[PDB]
Amino acid sequence: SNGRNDTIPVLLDIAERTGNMREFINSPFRDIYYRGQTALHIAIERRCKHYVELLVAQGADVHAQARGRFFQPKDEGGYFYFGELPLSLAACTNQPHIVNYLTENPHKKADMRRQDSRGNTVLHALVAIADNTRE
Amino acid sequence: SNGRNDTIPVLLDIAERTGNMREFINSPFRDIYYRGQTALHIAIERRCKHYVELLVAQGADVHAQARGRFFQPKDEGGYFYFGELPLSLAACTNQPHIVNYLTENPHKKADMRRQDSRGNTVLHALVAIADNTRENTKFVTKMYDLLLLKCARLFPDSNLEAVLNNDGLSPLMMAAKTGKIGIFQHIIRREVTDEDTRHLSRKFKDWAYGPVYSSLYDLSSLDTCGEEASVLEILVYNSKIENRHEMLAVEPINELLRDKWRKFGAVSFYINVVSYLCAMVIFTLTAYYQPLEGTPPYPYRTTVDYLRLAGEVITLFTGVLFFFTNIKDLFMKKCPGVNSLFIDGSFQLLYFIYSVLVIVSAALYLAGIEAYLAVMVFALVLGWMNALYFTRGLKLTGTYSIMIQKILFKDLFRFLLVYLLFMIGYASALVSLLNPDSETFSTFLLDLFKLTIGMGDLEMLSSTKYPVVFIILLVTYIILTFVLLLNMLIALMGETVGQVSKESKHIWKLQWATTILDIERSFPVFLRKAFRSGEMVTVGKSSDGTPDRRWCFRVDEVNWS
Amino acid sequence: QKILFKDLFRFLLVYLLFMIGYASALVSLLNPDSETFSTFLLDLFKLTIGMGDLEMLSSTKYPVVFIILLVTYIILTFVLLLNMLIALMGETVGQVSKESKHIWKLQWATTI
Ligand SMILES: CC(C)(O)c1cnc(N2C[C@@]3(CCC[C@](C)(Cn4cnc5ccc(C#N)cc54)C3)OC2=O)cn1
Repeated sequence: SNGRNDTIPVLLDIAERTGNMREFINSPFRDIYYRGQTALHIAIERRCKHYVELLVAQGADVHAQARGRFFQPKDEGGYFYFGELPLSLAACTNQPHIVNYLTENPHKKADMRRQDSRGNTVLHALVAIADNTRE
Repeated sequence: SNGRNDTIPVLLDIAERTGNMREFINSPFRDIYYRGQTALHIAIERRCKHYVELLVAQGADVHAQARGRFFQPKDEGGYFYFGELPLSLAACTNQPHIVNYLTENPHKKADMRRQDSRGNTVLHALVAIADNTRENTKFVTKMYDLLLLKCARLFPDSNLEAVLNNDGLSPLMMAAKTGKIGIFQHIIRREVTDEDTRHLSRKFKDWAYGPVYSSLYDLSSLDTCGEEASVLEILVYNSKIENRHEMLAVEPINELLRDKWRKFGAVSFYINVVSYLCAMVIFTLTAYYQPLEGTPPYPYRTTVDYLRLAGEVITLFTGVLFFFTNIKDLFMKKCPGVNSLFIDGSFQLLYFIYSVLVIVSAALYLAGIEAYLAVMVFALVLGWMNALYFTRGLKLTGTYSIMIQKILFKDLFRFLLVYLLFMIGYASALVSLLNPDSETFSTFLLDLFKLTIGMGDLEMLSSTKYPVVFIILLVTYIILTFVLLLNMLIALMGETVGQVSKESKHIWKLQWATTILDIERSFPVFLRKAFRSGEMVTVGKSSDGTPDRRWCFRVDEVNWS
Repeated sequence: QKILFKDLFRFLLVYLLFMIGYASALVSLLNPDSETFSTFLLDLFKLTIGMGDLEMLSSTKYPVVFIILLVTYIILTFVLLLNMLIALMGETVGQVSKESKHIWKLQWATTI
């Protein structure tokens, strides 16, 4: 709602207070359609730098691979292939600042060299989404 | 004078002082030319907001219908049709402020739902005046949205688009068959961001994930499966020919047609093609297997006679089915004219002639032994000609069919007319000179016809009364026939490709769409519901909290901005 | 290559449709062989080229109808020839002339 949800810090506080924050903050989806997607992917896609910061500072996995049927190339039954990785996701949605934060941060740094299941690195992904349209 | 006439207040004062203001303030014209027009119409047309206020504050009728011969559509002997109503008048002359005043005022409010004599609402009128010119479209679409939102907000229960005229159409349907792109696409693609009146949108945004926005269009009216006079059937059959190719390119109609093609269109068309070719192979086999010796009816005792009878009866069944399916189609659709025969109208003629020939030949086969054999030959010829109909399914073959039809019709008869003019002139020239029969004309025509092809023999030069003149005449014959051949060539090489090549794809698109819709209309009602395109999405809670549940149709896009 | 492939088979298919229709029309009218199809095919083919002899008009059961059918054969075969001319001669040069250089470039590169 208007770029801010007030229940996020409360839910995080509950997460450490119950003692199982790690299982909560990065909980992959189980359906074949959205398999592997974590809250970090949603935070990056919604274009909330502050939310991705507060989410990774609490221990979000920055290498979780969203490999569901939705996150597949258009040719193999999917609507968006962004490289199957949070860094590749922030790269493929034109989010330079979130990428800068993801590459250098005190808590956990996502290196550019990591490959997804297909082997595609960040640059293979950035090629994959490219069109011949100028924009 | 300069927007102010000082005699109006004193005239109104005289009107109430004489005790008969009511009969004066709204006095209709009596002539057939301006019948019904009141002073309120003049005040609105002259664009005097303060005058219309001062005129209605004293009791001007805001529902008086100006129905004279001048206020009629241009096609019915008139110069301006604005909806036959003061509110429709202020709407059709781009006067938003006067409309705002008329809709809400302390004295007397004119509701948007009132229909004129034709049944046209304010929105039917606003469609009627709309043109495809942009300077018209900016205010037509804008003020259509204005009036629709105002009617929704004032009256939440009713839908202003949902009231029909005396023709049964709705503003979208009326814009479909009149050829008003500017308001047609604006009606289809409209979306209302405000939650108060968002329910009357026709394009909703289902979900988004980065640069993949899947908005889904509403086809509650575009595709009714033969229940509510669908817009698509109107747009393909009864719309304006010159603009139809552009109306069929709107965002949710092209994809809808493609979906209906892949869902049940390809398989049904192809099985129809295969069945037609099989039936025609059977027809040819029956035609060849017929024995030429004997007067019908033949004694059917041999198994070969049984297969001959089976072929004959299946041919008659095919012919009667053709008659049944062609008469109904012509009965349902209007008789076409120029620029629409090349689309679809031509084939109802040809198949009609095929069925008629087969039936009359069966009638002669009943009695005439020698007679019936004449038009089996014509029947096979014409049927194998009509086999060209089904090329419209494939784009590459569909265009070439248009080539053949246009060459056979537009220029073939022109060239034949000029050619026959030369034949009659030169035949009367040559034959009248000879010194001796009536039948000599028939021989000479074929002789010259062979000479044009090159198989003519010039041995008749000896019998000519004047040998010198006939040599020159034959030379001019050959030269001018060559000139006419070059004329037909040159027309077909420049003027045809200039127009027909571009128009061929457009005509094939219309042919494909009308065949899709004919295949759909072939199915029964329950079967069509099974092959209903789109989802059954729930868009939102209604004014009472109930779900919408409107049969929408999703198309997804990729946007990087 | 494009003339041999894209349009030649289209013309052959339409022309085959026409030959089968008109041959089944003509031969079924004659009053008597199975081999008569082969003779009629070549004779009509020569007639289209112009070396066909029209001596079978005497043997026709109905002389009047066959004259009309032969006239239609000639006219619509001429129409088909005009149609092929016009198609390959407006629409092909619209596309292929531009496409020819592009295809040659790819051929040259792949041969290198
Ligand atoms: C072999 C068999 C029995 O399946 C068959 C049936 N009909 C014909 N045609 C096709 C046709 C041609 C002219 C347009 C028409 C009137 C449009 N039209 C009207 N209703 C339709 C239903 C489906 C299609 C398709 N595809 C077209 C339709 C149909 O006139 C005939 O005789 C030929 N063979």
